Amino acid sequence: ARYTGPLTKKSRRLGTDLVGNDKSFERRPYPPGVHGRGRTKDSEYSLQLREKQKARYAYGVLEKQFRRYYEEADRAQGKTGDVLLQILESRLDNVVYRAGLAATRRQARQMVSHGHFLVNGKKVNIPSYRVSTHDIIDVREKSKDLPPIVIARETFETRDVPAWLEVRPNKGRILVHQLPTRDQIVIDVNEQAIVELYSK
Amino acid sequence: VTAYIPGVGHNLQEHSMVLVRGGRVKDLPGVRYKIVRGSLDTQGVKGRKQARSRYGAKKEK
Amino acid sequence: PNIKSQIKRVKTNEKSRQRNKAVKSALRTYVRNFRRAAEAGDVEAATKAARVANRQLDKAASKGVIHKNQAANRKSAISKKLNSLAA
Amino acid sequence: ATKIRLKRLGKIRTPHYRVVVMDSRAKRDGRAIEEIGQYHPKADPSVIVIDSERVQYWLGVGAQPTEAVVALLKRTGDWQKFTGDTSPSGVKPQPERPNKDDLFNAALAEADEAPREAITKKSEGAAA
RNA sequence: CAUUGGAGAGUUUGAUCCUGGCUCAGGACGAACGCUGGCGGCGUGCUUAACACAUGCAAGUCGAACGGAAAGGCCCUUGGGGUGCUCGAGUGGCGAACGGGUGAGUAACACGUGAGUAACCUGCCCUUGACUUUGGGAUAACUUCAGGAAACUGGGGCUAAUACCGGAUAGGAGCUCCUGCUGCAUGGUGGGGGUUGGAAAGUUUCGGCGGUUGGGGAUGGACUCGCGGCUUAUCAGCUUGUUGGUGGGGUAGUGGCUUACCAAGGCUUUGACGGGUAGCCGGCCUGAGAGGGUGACCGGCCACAUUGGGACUGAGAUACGGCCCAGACUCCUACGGGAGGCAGCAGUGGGGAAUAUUGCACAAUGGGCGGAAGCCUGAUGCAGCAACGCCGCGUGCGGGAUGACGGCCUUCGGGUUGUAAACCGCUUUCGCCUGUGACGAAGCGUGAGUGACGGUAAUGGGUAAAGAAGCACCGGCUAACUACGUGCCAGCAGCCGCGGUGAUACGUAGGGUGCGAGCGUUGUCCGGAUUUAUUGGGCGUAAAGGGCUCGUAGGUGGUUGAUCGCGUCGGAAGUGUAAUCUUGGGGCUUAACCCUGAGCGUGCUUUCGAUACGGGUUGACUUGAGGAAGGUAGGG
RNA sequence: UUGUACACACCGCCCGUCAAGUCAUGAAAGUUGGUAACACCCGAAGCCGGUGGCCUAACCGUUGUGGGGGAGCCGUCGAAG
Ligand SMILES: [Mg+2]
Ligand SMILES: [Mg+2]
Ligand SMILES: [Mg+2]
Ligand SMILES: [Mg+2]
Ligand SMILES: [Mg+2]
Ligand SMILES: [Mg+2]
Ligand SMILES: [Mg+2]
Ligand SMILES: [Mg+2]
Ligand SMILES: [Mg+2]
Ligand SMILES: [Mg+2]
Ligand SMILES: [Mg+2]
Ligand SMILES: [Mg+2]
Ligand SMILES: [Mg+2]
Ligand SMILES: [Mg+2]
Ligand SMILES: [Mg+2]
Ligand SMILES: [Mg+2]
Ligand SMILES: [Mg+2]
Ligand SMILES: [Mg+2]
Ligand SMILES: [Mg+2]
Ligand SMILES: [Mg+2]
Ligand SMILES: [Mg+2]
Ligand SMILES: [Mg+2]
Ligand SMILES: [Mg+2]
Ligand SMILES: [Mg+2]
Ligand SMILES: [Mg+2]
Ligand SMILES: [Mg+2]
Ligand SMILES: [Mg+2]
Ligand SMILES: [Mg+2]
Ligand SMILES: [Mg+2]
Ligand SMILES: [Mg+2]
Ligand SMILES: [Mg+2]
Ligand SMILES: [Mg+2]
Ligand SMILES: [Mg+2]
Ligand SMILES: [Mg+2]
Ligand SMILES: [Mg+2]
Ligand SMILES: [Mg+2]
Ligand SMILES: [Mg+2]
Ligand SMILES: [Mg+2]
Ligand SMILES: [Mg+2]
Ligand SMILES: [Mg+2]
Ligand SMILES: [Mg+2]
Ligand SMILES: [Mg+2]
Ligand SMILES: [Mg+2]
Ligand SMILES: [Mg+2]
Ligand SMILES: [Mg+2]
Ligand SMILES: [Mg+2]
Repeated sequence: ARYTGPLTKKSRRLGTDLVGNDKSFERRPYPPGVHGRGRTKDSEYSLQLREKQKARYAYGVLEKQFRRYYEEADRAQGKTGDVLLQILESRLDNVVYRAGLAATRRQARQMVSHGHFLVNGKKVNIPSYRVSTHDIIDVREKSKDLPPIVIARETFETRDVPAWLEVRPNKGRILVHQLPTRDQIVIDVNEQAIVELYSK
Repeated sequence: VTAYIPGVGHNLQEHSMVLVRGGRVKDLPGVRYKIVRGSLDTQGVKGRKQARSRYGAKKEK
Repeated sequence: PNIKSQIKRVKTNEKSRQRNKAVKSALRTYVRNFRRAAEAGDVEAATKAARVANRQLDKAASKGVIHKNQAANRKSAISKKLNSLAA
Repeated sequence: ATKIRLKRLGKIRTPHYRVVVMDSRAKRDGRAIEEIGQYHPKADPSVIVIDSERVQYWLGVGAQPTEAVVALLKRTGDWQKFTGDTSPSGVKPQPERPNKDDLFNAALAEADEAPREAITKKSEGAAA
């Protein structure tokens, strides 16, 4: 119920950097496997499916839960892709990643599932915990000196925190100013393509 | 009814108890059912390594 | 029966059936006596029989052998017949 | 007889009762003549909401409460208004009150010791 | 004075366009099967044989109604005190008609919805007005006798009641007569008079708890009715208590419900009668919607309890764990005769592709009895079992080029598996080990005490990157390709098709893709299918205009005045339980799930308005239509 | 240029008997079941309607009994056969 295999293979297949940089993605222009350099047809399904899989492997969400997110966004009022990206960003592991306390979303999932975090006073070990507005995520007092935590404390200045979060790095406290908007989620997929895909 | 027996390999014979599922064989007039390999007397195809579940072949170490 | 409550109940049901049957048969006999007096056309005999039958119908209704509505219906029939006889 | 009783609802190991009015012969979780209140005992200082006018009407018309509903009416004070008896009538204590916006504004500004205990944990990694 | 909603593809030809079927991509399930399988949360789990059932349990309770004393318990030289609590068996009261099960029957006022009863009954409960009077005779238990293998049965004697039966006294019960106000026809209701009548029970630990009868309330039931929801005309006639009337009877009650007499009706091509299938619904699935399919859990109504029939008791009966008779079954028998009904819970056999434990507790909620403590509760709360469904989590995280070996491919250059590994540093959710340890109980109990679930959830500590990944697919639709083997063989396939020696379609391998504790297959339903087209199709040649006309029912209607207000439209009130569903808040660490507010409940009834249109009633007009007179053509 | 059902292109396409095999279906002397009823005969339980010479503690007595009830019996209906 969690993808544990290599991520560079998925990034190469999907054609975009799922996470990180300056890595084995120097072989980017071609998917993994023996048949990587051949010319591709890329149907509309192919395109749509690529966008959906890009979002899925970026956020570490499997198909059933991603589908559930899709119906929630579709029911919600407003743009379906905007709401879907808003939900995926409101996931707690992504919140930790965006605040910059984790090197990657996989590391954020690791620490969240291991329970190194407090949500507004209550301990949460659910990576899919949907953080609500005005929430206060806190690092567990016992685990305020994790090696990944201190690496993040050394590196966060380079990292860019989105406008909808406030982070007290050394304190391990992520204040949620508001639930993010499409202009605030970084554009790296085609949510419109995903929405069109979930209609066929 | 007449039932097809899929897969390379066959053991079932006269008065062998079988499980019969739906399924048409297009180039066979009058065959509208197939025999479920790996159930009751009929057994899985011997040398399967791909699509084993559809032929009732247990996984090999 | 399989329940001792139910065995007790069949015994008491038989007892109540005897009681109710006796009372109903007495009611029927009294009403028949009034009807035969009315057919004979007597006035005093029919009046006395009607009084007796109505009193017994009310007594049975009080005892619960018959419903008060049934007692009222039969009393009404008897009284109307007696009035027709008098007229 | 008409009863004022509790109709069980909710999950396994999580009961929420509806103080309802129905006759004795009816099944426990069935059609009710009227729904009067709710009773959540699983929650802290159990929640007890009873419609005073309706419960007074049903008591005055002759509905018989179950012992649980008698306890709830004692706590709501209805069991004293009807069948006047000397009982404490301990109207439910509230199950306290949290808040979110005030805490967020308190911490947004908290700053100071936020990043301050934060550089203290910097000294901690030093100690780490 | 805007919308929350609609995707196609393949295949007829040498090629094309159209028509058109077939097939597929989606969703779903009370599913089964194959391979595989870690955990948790919440649900669900005989759809077939309404098949036959071993065993335990599922309905009892009351000594504050009664005689009592067979047990325990106190007091006494072992019996004895019924003496006090207590208490088998027995009378008596109440309950047993609820709860629980199943869906066989039923095409029907069974159900949904809305009304009517001036045709109704209603124990316990609440309320209010009267009362609770005077007598008497038995009987179970017990005792004795006789009979029976048993089940048990019949005598003799004996005994108590809130058991049973006389009487008195009591309206709004019968009959009848005045009179007030009135409805919807039968009528309803207020007041007075005459006449004939109808009850009861006592008990206590003195704190209680009960009895009878009027009138209201609440509750539950009953009947009647308008409207609504299957198929079949290769079923056209059906009915004789049948349709109506009058008198009687009956019933809680109206009624051919029943009866006697009289009449000859009643239903039906707008489908009676017959056949087929089926419990109905709130809902569920699907769908843009309209619809289509469906009636598991949960909730409402109905029906049924071995098959058929019947009543009895009761406030109330298809009387599941009642009775009687018959049939079919099973069992006991001493052969004379007896006993029984899991579609209650668990369970067995059987059938089947297929569906669980002969579990714990009355702690919570609900129910029965008791004044109460309390007793009973296979309702229910729980646990066990199964990936059956939904949801959540894990099987690691960061770094790591020297792009290592090894597989596989190759153009022998290399490429690929692949940051994958090795290696380095981390983290400890779940699992395993160990500690702490609940809520549910503002209950209950005079108190003492009191949680089945349960050492459970939750949580601290410890272990090791470890105990934890499979399944399908890769010609097109359709995301993903090569090598080797095979050689129209073996085989594949949902359709098009593939295999005849270079197979991206068979088999294996490497690589890849989609999903993931699941993944596929089969079955079934809806979608796509506008492929029954009301929304939303057509009929010259593609399937489709009757051979033609007349004409019945039916459908439909030129201009206009007046009026009705049935359709139609707009308010109001009532109803549409709950759950579900949509949505706003809240709780479970999140989610599923749960609670709560609102909406929805697409209707129906009542009532008040509007009168443009449809229709009804009614009156005009002549242009449609027909007629008169004259003219007139023709193988009618 | 005209016609066409040919496009493997007239050495094309294509129709029906007969012969062989396979599958589904119709008829058929008959044969074997099932369901739903009908008309009669008989008719248990039971309710109802009669009757009751037998049996009867409460009621009344002119205290020899009577009233009323019950067993039994008959009749209608009536499942099954
Ligand atoms: Mg007699
Ligand atoms: Mg009468
Ligand atoms: Mg053609
Ligand atoms: Mg072709
Ligand atoms: Mg006893
Ligand atoms: Mg029921
Ligand atoms: Mg049902
Ligand atoms: Mg009495
Ligand atoms: Mg109808
Ligand atoms: Mg009549
Ligand atoms: Mg049926
Ligand atoms: Mg239906
Ligand atoms: Mg049900
Ligand atoms: Mg009765
Ligand atoms: Mg019973
Ligand atoms: Mg019952
Ligand atoms: Mg039974
Ligand atoms: Mg069972
Ligand atoms: Mg079997
Ligand atoms: Mg209780
Ligand atoms: Mg108590
Ligand atoms: Mg018991
Ligand atoms: Mg492709
Ligand atoms: Mg080859
Ligand atoms: Mg359609
Ligand atoms: Mg279809
Ligand atoms: Mg068409
Ligand atoms: Mg036309
Ligand atoms: Mg044609
Ligand atoms: Mg024509
Ligand atoms: Mg013709
Ligand atoms: Mg006409
Ligand atoms: Mg007109
Ligand atoms: Mg007009
Ligand atoms: Mg709700
Ligand atoms: Mg929440
Ligand atoms: Mg509702
Ligand atoms: Mg008109
Ligand atoms: Mg002329
Ligand atoms: Mg051709
Ligand atoms: Mg034939
Ligand atoms: Mg006869
Ligand atoms: Mg008789
Ligand atoms: Mg006599
Ligand atoms: Mg007879
Ligand atoms: Mg018969």
